[PDB]
Amino acid sequence: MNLMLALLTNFTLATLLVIIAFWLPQLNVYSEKGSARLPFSMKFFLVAITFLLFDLEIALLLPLPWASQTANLNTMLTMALFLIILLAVSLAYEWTQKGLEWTE
Amino acid sequence: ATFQFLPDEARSLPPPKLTDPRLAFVGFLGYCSGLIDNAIRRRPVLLAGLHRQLLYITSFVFVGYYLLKRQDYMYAVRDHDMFSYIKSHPEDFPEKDKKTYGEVFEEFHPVR
Amino acid sequence: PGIVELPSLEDLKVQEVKVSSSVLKAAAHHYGAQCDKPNKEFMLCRWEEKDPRRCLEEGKLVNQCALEFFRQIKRHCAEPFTEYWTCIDYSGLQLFRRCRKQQAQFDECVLDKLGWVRPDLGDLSKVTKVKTDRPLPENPYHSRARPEPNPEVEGDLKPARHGSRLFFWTM
Amino acid sequence: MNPIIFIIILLTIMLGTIIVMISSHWLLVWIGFEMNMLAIIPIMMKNHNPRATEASTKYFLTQSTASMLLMMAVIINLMFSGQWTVMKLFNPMASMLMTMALAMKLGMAPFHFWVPEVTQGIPLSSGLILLTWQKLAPMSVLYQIFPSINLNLILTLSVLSILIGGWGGLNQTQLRKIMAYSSIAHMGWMTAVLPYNPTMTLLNLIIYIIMTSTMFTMFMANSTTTTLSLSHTWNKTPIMTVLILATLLSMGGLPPLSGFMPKWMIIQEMTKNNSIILPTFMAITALLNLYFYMRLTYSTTLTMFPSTNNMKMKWQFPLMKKMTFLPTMVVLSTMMLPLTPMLSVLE
Amino acid sequence: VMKDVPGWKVGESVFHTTRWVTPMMGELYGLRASEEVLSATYGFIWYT
Amino acid sequence: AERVAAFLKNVWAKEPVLVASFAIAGLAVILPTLSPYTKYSLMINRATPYNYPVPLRDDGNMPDVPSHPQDPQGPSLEWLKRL
Amino acid sequence: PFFDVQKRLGVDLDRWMTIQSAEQPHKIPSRCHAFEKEWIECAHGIGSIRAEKECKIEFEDFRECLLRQKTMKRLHAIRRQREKLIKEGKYTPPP
Amino acid sequence: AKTVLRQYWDIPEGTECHRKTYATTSIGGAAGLVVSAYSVALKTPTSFLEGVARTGRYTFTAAAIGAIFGLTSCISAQVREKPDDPLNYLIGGCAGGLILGARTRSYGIGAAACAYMGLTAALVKMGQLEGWQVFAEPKV
Amino acid sequence: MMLYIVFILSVIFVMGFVGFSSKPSPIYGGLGLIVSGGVGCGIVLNFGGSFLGLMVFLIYLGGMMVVFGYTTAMATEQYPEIWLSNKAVLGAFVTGLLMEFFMVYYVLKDKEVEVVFEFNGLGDWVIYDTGDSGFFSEEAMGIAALYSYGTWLVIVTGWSLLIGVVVIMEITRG
Amino acid sequence: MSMVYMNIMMAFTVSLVGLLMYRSHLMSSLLCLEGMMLSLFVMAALTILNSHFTLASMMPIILLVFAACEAALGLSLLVMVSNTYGTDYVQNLNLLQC
Ligand SMILES: CCCCCCCCCCCCO[C@@H]1O[C@H](CO)[C@@H](O[C@H]2O[C@H](CO)[C@@H](O)[C@H](O)[C@H]2O)[C@H](O)[C@H]1O
Ligand SMILES: CCCCCCCCCCCCO[C@@H]1O[C@H](CO)[C@@H](O[C@H]2O[C@H](CO)[C@@H](O)[C@H](O)[C@H]2O)[C@H](O)[C@H]1O
Ligand SMILES: CCCCCCCCCCCCO[C@@H]1O[C@H](CO)[C@@H](O[C@H]2O[C@H](CO)[C@@H](O)[C@H](O)[C@H]2O)[C@H](O)[C@H]1O
Ligand SMILES: CCCCCCCCCCCCO[C@@H]1O[C@H](CO)[C@@H](O[C@H]2O[C@H](CO)[C@@H](O)[C@H](O)[C@H]2O)[C@H](O)[C@H]1O
Ligand SMILES: N=C(N)NC(=N)NCCc1ccc(I)c(Cl)c1
Repeated sequence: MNLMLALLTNFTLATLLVIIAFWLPQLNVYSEKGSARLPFSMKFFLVAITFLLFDLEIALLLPLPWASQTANLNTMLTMALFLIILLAVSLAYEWTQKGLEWTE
Repeated sequence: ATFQFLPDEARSLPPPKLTDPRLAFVGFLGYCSGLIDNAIRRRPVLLAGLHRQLLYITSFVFVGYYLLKRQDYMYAVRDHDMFSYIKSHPEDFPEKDKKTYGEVFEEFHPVR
Repeated sequence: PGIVELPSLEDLKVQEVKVSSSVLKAAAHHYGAQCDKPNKEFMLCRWEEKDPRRCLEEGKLVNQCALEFFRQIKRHCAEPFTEYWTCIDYSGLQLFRRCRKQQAQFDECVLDKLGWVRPDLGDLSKVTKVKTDRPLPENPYHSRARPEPNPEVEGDLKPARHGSRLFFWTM
Repeated sequence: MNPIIFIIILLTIMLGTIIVMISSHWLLVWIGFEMNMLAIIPIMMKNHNPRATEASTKYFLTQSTASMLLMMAVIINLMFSGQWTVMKLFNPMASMLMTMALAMKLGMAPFHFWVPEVTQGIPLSSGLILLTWQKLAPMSVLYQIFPSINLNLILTLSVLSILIGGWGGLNQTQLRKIMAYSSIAHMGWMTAVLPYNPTMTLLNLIIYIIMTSTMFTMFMANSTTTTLSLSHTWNKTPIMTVLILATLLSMGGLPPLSGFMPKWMIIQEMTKNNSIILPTFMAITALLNLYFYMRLTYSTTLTMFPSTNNMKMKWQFPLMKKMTFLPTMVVLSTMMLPLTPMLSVLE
Repeated sequence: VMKDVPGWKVGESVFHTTRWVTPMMGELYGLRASEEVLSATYGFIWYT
Repeated sequence: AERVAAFLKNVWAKEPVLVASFAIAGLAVILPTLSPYTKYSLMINRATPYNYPVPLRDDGNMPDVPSHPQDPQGPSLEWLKRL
Repeated sequence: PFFDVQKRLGVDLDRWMTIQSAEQPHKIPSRCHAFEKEWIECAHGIGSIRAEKECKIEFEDFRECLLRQKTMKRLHAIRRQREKLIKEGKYTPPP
Repeated sequence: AKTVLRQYWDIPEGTECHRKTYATTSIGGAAGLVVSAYSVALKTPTSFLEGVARTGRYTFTAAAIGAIFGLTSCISAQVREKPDDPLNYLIGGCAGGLILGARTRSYGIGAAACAYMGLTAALVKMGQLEGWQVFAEPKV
Repeated sequence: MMLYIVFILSVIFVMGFVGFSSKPSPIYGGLGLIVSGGVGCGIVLNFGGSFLGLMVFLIYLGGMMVVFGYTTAMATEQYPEIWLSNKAVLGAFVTGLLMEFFMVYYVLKDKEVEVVFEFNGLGDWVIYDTGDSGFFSEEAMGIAALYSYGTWLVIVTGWSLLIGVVVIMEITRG
Repeated sequence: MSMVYMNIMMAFTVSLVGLLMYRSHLMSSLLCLEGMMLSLFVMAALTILNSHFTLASMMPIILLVFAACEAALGLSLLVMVSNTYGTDYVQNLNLLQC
């Protein structure tokens, strides 16, 4: 219940500050004074997609602090290094294929 | 067994003869493949690359022999299973009482 | 289906050990050593029977031993123990390692006044053996009789009679 | 595509299929399909043109939808049996969902619309994979879950596929669309017999793959993708025209050729089960396939269509395409009927 | 509660087996004040 | 030996960040197999008792099973106290 | 599996996670462990055609543990009766 | 489709004509609705009303055939006093063919439909009499 | 009551789905999915799945949905169309909410409902487990077992992710 | 079944109908595909957590990881479609009509 209250307070206050920031006295009485390819490089797509794939790999590494408590440490250490090495191979592939370049 | 091409129990069966007519046909198919290989590449059909034609026959025969071994084993297993089941359930496979045609009545249908 | 058989409310009555979790934590190590025998008998019963209704009497003896154990502490070492579990209770995680001075006083009191020796690291996690008069359950799962296995094909493998017998093929 | 990358991508298409075939866990089956779909897309896209991009997108949408439905079937099965083992499902709604998902993956009617379009939009070598190797994994799951499939559903899919495949092929001049509708028709025979004898499903699948690979390989050999382009073969490689004729007649189920064997065996199994109307209806409807196979033989082998003058320049050069295994496959595609009893190895 | 409900055996198991079965929350706290049910069901999950 | 030494000096001068990465990754793969302490990580993980140690019914022929936790039979954590 | 490579090589690729009564970390049991164990042992080796009939009792109990449909229905019955009596004043719950 | 087919095949032939005609009209109408659904889905109508018109034209046409087959086949069996006769169904099937020759207005289609729907209807009656299985249950 | 928190969250879950499934502007459709994701995490949280709940936030919302919004801004919609401005979207949106409200109202009035299949309406708490006193998270034990038990899963998962990198570089090179 | 399952299955059905009923944007259809994944993740997680199937606790993660990789492939196809035609409208993908 506490976490819900904290979240509700944080965003309710944020909402109140935003609305009052928009509606304050102004003291004036007169009249006040689409879905296409945005010209944006394919390189920026590849960054976001590259981030996603690395983020999915990170999801698999997150259990590592708990996995190190296993008695099957031989298997666990081999699989941890395998996953990270494969992540490094992914980076090496993008790097050597000019996927990390910003020219052209 | 389990994921076994020829289980150990297949070794109790007589192997296919090396002069099996089905194995001769398999060798003949390999020979035909050798000739078609020459034809599609516009070589002299009968004479070109006898070394290649020899391996076509040998490869077909070699694989055909093991396929024929597995084929005969599977049919031996089908018969083994069938007879053992007939024994296990004698109530479902009784010996029919046989009557001679002197006793059996058959209607006669003249052709006139 | 049948009626779920339950014991009577009076069949479940027993003196309860109404002390807080920090009190139990402070006494846990000596309690494990002192009341091991009735405790292990009860836990053997629970794992063998897989039924809480079948080990109620063993559970009453667990309570009795715990009460007598805490009556001995109260008689002899009430003051060092009170200082010790009160130190445990302050911690939000009830950490042993923040109360070693008070633990030493309590430990030194039970050793002199009762001969209680605190078990060593690793001892209370040992698997021990229990001598019980209770019969060993025979069908604790209440399993029905298993279906008979399929009749087992056996004999000598012979060539198929007349071959594949597929339509006109003679082999 | 870098040749080493091409090899690794091809090996991953195969690995995804193999994972499906060796898995005993529904999650690993689902992974195999996902891995397989990931690796197939690049080979559909490899010639970089709007038609290839449209084909890959239509393929992605169909296969991803089917894989979500498969996952839903797996999860319903988990709730109603508490286990993941690949076998009969323990809920009729799960069985329907998995059957529909596998039908979409196979391109069976009425989920067939993607097959002619995707096959048309990708290169011949990619179409060969799509219509042969890609049928292995979904068929290998049907092989295992069939004890729980709804009989009326599976036979309705089979009948619709044979009808749609036969009718759809009558109106085609593009070779890739002909093979696509032919594939839809042949999937119908494979699944029609599945409830009765899955071994005949495997036999029809294997013979289908051999014959389909032979046709695609002969089309690749001459770089032909249309009926008229194929009609020039007689003036360049006469031997090829004869091999196409034999393979097409075999694909038409004519005895004494190989392609008669699956229809023969499937009719036998169905009649043993007192299914008489369905096999007869199936066999007559398959004459539609024979018709548009025969049309191709007419324009390829049995008559000589007009040529062009530049064709003479082609006379001075030899065929350089690999045509891997073509001599072996064409012999199997046509001359296997005398070895029909060999099907028992598939038991 | 079920004294005058026809064909209702009181305390009848829903399982064929006579083995002891651990009850679920609804069986234990089926007829108790919501304050205790909420604490039993979501107290641990919600504790800070 | 020398051509490799001339290779390392070049990457050390040009790509010290990558040389350090590969060096650390190699040590992460190799050192566990060489370390004499690696065997203790297995033992400590197994010595942590997460669930109750269910006692065994005594059939009269288990002389290696302690009757009491403070008896001298069964695994000892003396090795761990020193470590 | 279509090709039972796992059993041929004696290697466990995914069998470990197929059922909830298999070995679990730290011997944590599933809620329906005993019911799944009983059903699996009843149906073992006799084939699914036979098991669908001969092990219906174990499977029905296992399904009841899985989804608790019969238990919830019974609880719904007792609660509904209690509301009526509260709505008619013939029942006052104890403390 | 199961229950509707169960009502129809429960009524004895040559009797309860109004119930037989209702069962076939519902069967025919449902087939018309299915055809309309696919037709509208795959060949998009130029407007909302064209699509509704197409649904009515197809559904009414299919219900018209279903009604005429049921009535004519039940009237024939009743009048001739032959319940278990495939000829009655052959008569009703051709009547349906004529209707399909009228809704599409094509003497050729009507003649072809009557022969083929007439033959198909007779085979259905024979199958019911003799236990022919279309989707046969696996047995061996 | 807070005894129906899981049910209430699942009601919002469905409303978010009817939101983007009616397919408004992909910008607003993305918002509906983000709200559904957060509500879906709360549902998983209340069943004792803390890690699984936070993975939805970390990976599904902070990962995949960010890339969806990023891609939408680039190659789809740069400025949203007014929400519910199209009649088809409004009809679909209203229809799903009307169906949902009826399910909720009927299951709450009778404490059970038969929408195709029959469901119980007593509250989800009734099926919860009644005996937990272990010194660890069981969900954490299971996920940590990926590295001891799931060697095969790690291999095929890691391989697919690497191939995903190679594949997407092939697709996009054009 | 439990009350929560009513709405989770409803969410999957709603997203499936959304997926099968296209409008114009391909991205809108890709969002429905992710919606089905999210409902599958919740339904699987609830079933696994409630039943205390301990080793199955990793399965929803594997589902999430693989389906996100699928979505990345789907997005890459969308941008290639958008590069060709300037929009992600499905009506432009009708060349293979003939
Ligand atoms: C000690 C083992 C520790 C485990 C390490 C974990 C796995 C990491 C795998 C990374 C593999 C990268 O492999 C890398 O490939 C490219 C090939 O173009 C090589 O780099 C090469 O291409 C670049 C251009 O990009 C040239 O400028 C350079 O002269 C050349 O060396 C790198 O020298 C090599 O390091
Ligand atoms: C691209 C593929 C990348 C794959 C990378 C795989 C790299 C694996 C490197 C480490 C593998 C071995 O790592 C370590 O080796 C020693 C061997 O001395 C093992 O053995 C050590 O621990 C075990 C405990 O199980 C003790 O019983 C043993 O006495 C001790 O020697 C360790 O259990 C293991 O943790
Ligand atoms: C395209 C790439 C293809 C690469 C193919 C590589 C295949 C790798 C197979 C890995 C599985 C090997 O075989 C399997 O491994 C694990 C760990 O070693 C073992 O599992 C071990 O760890 C956990 C601990 O509880 C349990 O699974 C089990 O108690 C224990 O035996 C299995 O008992 C063994 O059957
Ligand atoms: C150009 C020709 C095109 C192909 C034509 C194919 C015709 C195939 C024949 C139709 C199939 C047989 O039709 C089906 O037979 C079975 C017989 O068990 C009937 O079985 C019926 O028997 C009993 C009493 O008789 C009924 O109460 C019950 O409703 C139903 O089970 C079905 O009501 C009928 O629908
Ligand atoms: N499922 C079916 N209907 N058919 C089937 N496989 N029947 C099993 C009978 C059989 C037949 C041939 C062989 I060789 C073997 Cl060993 C066994």
